[PDB]
Amino acid sequence: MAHFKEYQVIGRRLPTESVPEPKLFRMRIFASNEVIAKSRYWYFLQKLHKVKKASGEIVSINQINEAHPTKVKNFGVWVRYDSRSGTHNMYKEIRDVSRVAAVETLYQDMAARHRARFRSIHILKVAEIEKTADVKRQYVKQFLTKDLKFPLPHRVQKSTKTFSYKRPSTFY
Amino acid sequence: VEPVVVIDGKGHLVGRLASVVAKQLLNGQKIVVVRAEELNISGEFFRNKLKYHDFLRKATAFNKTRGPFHFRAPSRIFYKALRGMVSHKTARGKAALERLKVFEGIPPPYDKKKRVVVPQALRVLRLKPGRKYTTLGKLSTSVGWKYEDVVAKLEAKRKVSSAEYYAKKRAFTKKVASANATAAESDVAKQLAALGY
Amino acid sequence: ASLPHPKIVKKHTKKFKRHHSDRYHRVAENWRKQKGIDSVVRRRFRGNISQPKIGYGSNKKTKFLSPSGHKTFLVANVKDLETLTMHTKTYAAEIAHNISAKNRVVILARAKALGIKVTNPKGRLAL
Amino acid sequence: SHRKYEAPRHGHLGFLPRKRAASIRARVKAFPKDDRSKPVALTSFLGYK
Amino acid sequence: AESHRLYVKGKHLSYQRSKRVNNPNVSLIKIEGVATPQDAQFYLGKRIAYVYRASKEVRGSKIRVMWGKVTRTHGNSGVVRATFRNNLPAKTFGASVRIFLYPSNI
RNA sequence: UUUGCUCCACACAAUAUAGAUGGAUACGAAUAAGGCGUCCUUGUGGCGUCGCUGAACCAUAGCAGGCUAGCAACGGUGCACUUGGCGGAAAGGCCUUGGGUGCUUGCUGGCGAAUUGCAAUGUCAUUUUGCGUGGGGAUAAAUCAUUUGUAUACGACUUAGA
RNA sequence: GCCCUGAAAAUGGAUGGCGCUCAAGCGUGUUACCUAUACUCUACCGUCAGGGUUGAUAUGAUGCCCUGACGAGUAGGCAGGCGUGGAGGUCAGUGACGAAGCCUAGACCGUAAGGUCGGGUCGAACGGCCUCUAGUGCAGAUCUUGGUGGUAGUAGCAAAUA
RNA sequence: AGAACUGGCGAUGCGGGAUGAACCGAACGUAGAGUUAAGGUGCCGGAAUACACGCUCAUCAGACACCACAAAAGGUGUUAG
RNA sequence: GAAAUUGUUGAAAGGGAAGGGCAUUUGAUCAGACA
Ligand SMILES: [Mg+2]
Ligand SMILES: [Mg+2]
Ligand SMILES: [Mg+2]
Ligand SMILES: [Mg+2]
Ligand SMILES: [Mg+2]
Ligand SMILES: [Mg+2]
Ligand SMILES: [Mg+2]
Ligand SMILES: [Mg+2]
Ligand SMILES: [Mg+2]
Ligand SMILES: [Mg+2]
Ligand SMILES: [Mg+2]
Ligand SMILES: [Mg+2]
Ligand SMILES: [Mg+2]
Ligand SMILES: [Mg+2]
Ligand SMILES: [Mg+2]
Ligand SMILES: [Mg+2]
Ligand SMILES: [Mg+2]
Ligand SMILES: [Mg+2]
Ligand SMILES: [Mg+2]
Ligand SMILES: [Mg+2]
Ligand SMILES: [Mg+2]
Ligand SMILES: [Mg+2]
Ligand SMILES: [Mg+2]
Ligand SMILES: [Mg+2]
Ligand SMILES: [Mg+2]
Ligand SMILES: [Mg+2]
Ligand SMILES: [Mg+2]
Ligand SMILES: [Mg+2]
Ligand SMILES: [Mg+2]
Ligand SMILES: [Mg+2]
Ligand SMILES: [Mg+2]
Ligand SMILES: [Mg+2]
Ligand SMILES: [Mg+2]
Ligand SMILES: [Mg+2]
Ligand SMILES: [Mg+2]
Ligand SMILES: [Mg+2]
Ligand SMILES: [Mg+2]
Ligand SMILES: [Mg+2]
Ligand SMILES: [Mg+2]
Ligand SMILES: [Mg+2]
Ligand SMILES: [Mg+2]
Ligand SMILES: [Mg+2]
Ligand SMILES: [Mg+2]
Ligand SMILES: [Mg+2]
Ligand SMILES: [Mg+2]
Ligand SMILES: [Mg+2]
Ligand SMILES: [Mg+2]
Ligand SMILES: [Mg+2]
Ligand SMILES: [Mg+2]
Ligand SMILES: [Mg+2]
Ligand SMILES: [Mg+2]
Ligand SMILES: [Mg+2]
Ligand SMILES: [Mg+2]
Repeated sequence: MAHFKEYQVIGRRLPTESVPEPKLFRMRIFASNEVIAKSRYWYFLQKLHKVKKASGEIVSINQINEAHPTKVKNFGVWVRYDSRSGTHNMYKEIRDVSRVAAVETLYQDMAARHRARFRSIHILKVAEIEKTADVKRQYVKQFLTKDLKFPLPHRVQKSTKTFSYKRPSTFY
Repeated sequence: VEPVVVIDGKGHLVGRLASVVAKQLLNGQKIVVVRAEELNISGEFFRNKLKYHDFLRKATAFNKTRGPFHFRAPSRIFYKALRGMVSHKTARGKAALERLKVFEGIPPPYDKKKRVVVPQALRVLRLKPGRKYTTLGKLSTSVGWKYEDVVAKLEAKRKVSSAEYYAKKRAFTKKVASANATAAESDVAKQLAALGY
Repeated sequence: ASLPHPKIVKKHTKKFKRHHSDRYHRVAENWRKQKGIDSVVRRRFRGNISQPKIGYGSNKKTKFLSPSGHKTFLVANVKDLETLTMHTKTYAAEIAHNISAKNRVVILARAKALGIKVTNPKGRLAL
Repeated sequence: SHRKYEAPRHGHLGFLPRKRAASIRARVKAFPKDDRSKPVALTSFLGYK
Repeated sequence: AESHRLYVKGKHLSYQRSKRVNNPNVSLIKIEGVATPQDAQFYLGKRIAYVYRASKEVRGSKIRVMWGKVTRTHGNSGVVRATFRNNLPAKTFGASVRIFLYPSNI
């Protein structure tokens, strides 16, 4: 959908005479702007409570910034998704440095491995896998081994002129 | 950049080589392509062989002459690739193609002239390693080209002489480098180092 | 020595020839508007000839002016030519085509005296 | 529609075009494969029917 | 010396155009060694001569020149737009062209 | 048939031009590997070093580059000559010898440049042809008609004729 | 999910073609860039509209000056104009020192119908303006009459013994 | 083949969908400069052989609405669940 | 003494029609304006 921010969105059930101070509910929401983010909020709230934007009000919208934006973290991700022929629950683990980064490549991954466009996905939970060895998926366990080192074979430099006088070398 | 650019076909991908060669022409740049038998095509030999036979069946039903002509030589396989990238029925089109020449091997003039390469068409920079690919010479000879063996012969001969040339050259540049090294440390030498030379 | 004027801008100097006048002898070039039901020209399909329309009409400031600056005025004799006496910077006399030679010389002669411009001062000139 | 009955064609298309030859002296388009061990000699001859 | 060039080599590419309609009033110019729209901003407004020959001598010469100026950059790869006194002949698509160094600002 | 042809030389003239304007600057092969230097046991060898772009290399100062003088070097290079050798894929070009001659911005001097007027491509390329001159060289054929029938609708084919 | 089997038709053939395989393919993101008679700004033409201005002593009061918006078009309506033959008026209009007509990749005015001129040809009449009038404008109708082509130096001119 | 509502084509060019009455964009006086739409930017062809993460190797791969078709059923090919 | 259509002369162009639109090169031709 874009390059995501993450927002706390708070809303509540338009007050009444007999019920002033209604309950207040929050969602974290991954979205590109606060306009999409409020939309999304109402999209899920009408999936859980009896409200709709018409009869409800947004209270606060705030961007949650990453706690330690330069610490490599192991995220486990839970997702709900719609395939062509029925709907489905998933767990992936994504390793990056912010939840916002992580959700960017989830969405990419759903799109590419399952052909799921952004409309058809529901993030269920995104949560930092605290202690390793709770990391489940091997395409991540892989990167957690001690003294890790790997080469990058077969180097392609990007040419800037159309012609070259060398013959290249993919050494590295 | 140069009055004439000679490209070594070897290790280049047909359609990427074609795509850049076409644009160069249209922009006024004379080009000669060489060693076209050592051109590459993505996909295993059998595929590009079948692909060839599909081309091979299209002919004018009433007169196989007037219908589409099938050239079997690697240069000319290549020229097909090109001409398709050039509005070749306009005068401007004919104009640009006349700036073009393709050859199997490296015949006179061009064999003592330097040849360049075209990185954005170089197979070894482009194909993901592991993918199967094809050599024109091999394809062409499988569709009737007569002259693979001769080209091999002549090149190997050419290829001998030029290693002489080189080795002789490599030896003189060693002298030159030796000559350069006494000049190192001299005033003029330190001065030029200041100015980035 | 004509009145000053803005640059004379012509807007479409190419003749509007009839469609297909270049195609059959029987069709003169004189403009003539297609009324055909299918016709490309009437339908204004990209590729074909344009048709005259009021967009092209010349600047009210320079219309009728010919290259020099003077609107031209047809002239038959001296009386006529004299109608431009207080109008030398504005009108040029054109000598009518059926005026004789011996009369053209009287008319030039006077246009000179009066400082009036003549546009075709060489007609019949017995050289 | 379809021939109704099948018969082979009429004449061989490997002999087109059926035009007059460029010359009275038909051409040797092929000589025997060379075995350079043997003594030198000709590989054809000229005569008149 | 052996070089006397006070201009930069250039190539007459297309007219301005769509897929199927061109605009002879704007020519497109490829300037040697200009790869980016930023590089090309330097040349904006420089003057361009297309020089060519002819049979009839005129003002004493058999050499004639069409003149114009560069005017804006064109797409991402250093190409430039340019207009001339009279539009360029279109046989010249591919012909060389000279871009000068005036009006200077260095 | 009115002194025609050709190769070289310059001269006048025309006519062109898909587009000169410092230089198309030569191993091969591999890319999950290579170049280069060096050593040696000469090898799928040791050791060293390089890439990460030609952003290089070479050339480049002088009336579009005039006229001149000197020094240091003995080098560079243009040109016509001469010695030997190589290249047939379209070689039609490359290398080597030797004297001659020009230039040298390797360094140091004398003189010139303006008024082309504050820009105007400011004309320096190479294509083809035509016409005289005189430095070499060379002195045919084809066709019509006639004729044969290994050929043929007509052309064409195939023979023959001092 | 992508890919593969399932997957058979007739002239040779179509992701538009070339061709593309860490794509020039499929899903998804981010930028930049190209370009419609459309959008913004400006000039010019016209249409509609709103203002202004009879004060003489010069030239259009259906005029002059300011301002704003708008402009597709078959059938069809209306408007303002262009052109023809004849009629009233007028210019005391043009003309044998050359009317009219015809020819002219010569000139000029009009958005256009058309108008004007030069040069050639020619030989006796003709035009501008205001008005009147209609047998008043052609590309078509297997249109009418007349003239002319390509077909084409072509089919052919071979029955009846010579 | 026949009805409902709207918007169109017919009566209409212009840009795009190679092509095309009806789709997408946009409705036309003569022009200059700018910006865009729909659609595109390897070459044909104006415009990144752009950036990024995956996926896919087809001895009939695939490649963009309308549109110029494919289904049940299968795979120890590969991918994520 | 028009046109169709023809001969000659002159100029030009022509790789499976020709003619047309916008634009400019080249050739030919020409008006106006300078003062
Ligand atoms: Mg946090
Ligand atoms: Mg009509
Ligand atoms: Mg019709
Ligand atoms: Mg119709
Ligand atoms: Mg049968
Ligand atoms: Mg023959
Ligand atoms: Mg040319
Ligand atoms: Mg090494
Ligand atoms: Mg070594
Ligand atoms: Mg070693
Ligand atoms: Mg180098
Ligand atoms: Mg010098
Ligand atoms: Mg050659
Ligand atoms: Mg000096
Ligand atoms: Mg002679
Ligand atoms: Mg397909
Ligand atoms: Mg394509
Ligand atoms: Mg994509
Ligand atoms: Mg417009
Ligand atoms: Mg209208
Ligand atoms: Mg009237
Ligand atoms: Mg009348
Ligand atoms: Mg009558
Ligand atoms: Mg005529
Ligand atoms: Mg005039
Ligand atoms: Mg006359
Ligand atoms: Mg007359
Ligand atoms: Mg008479
Ligand atoms: Mg009347
Ligand atoms: Mg009538
Ligand atoms: Mg009509
Ligand atoms: Mg008629
Ligand atoms: Mg008719
Ligand atoms: Mg009609
Ligand atoms: Mg008729
Ligand atoms: Mg006869
Ligand atoms: Mg006959
Ligand atoms: Mg008969
Ligand atoms: Mg007979
Ligand atoms: Mg008889
Ligand atoms: Mg109808
Ligand atoms: Mg429409
Ligand atoms: Mg279109
Ligand atoms: Mg389509
Ligand atoms: Mg819609
Ligand atoms: Mg094409
Ligand atoms: Mg392009
Ligand atoms: Mg970019
Ligand atoms: Mg769909
Ligand atoms: Mg299935
Ligand atoms: Mg599967
Ligand atoms: Mg007569
Ligand atoms: Mg024109």
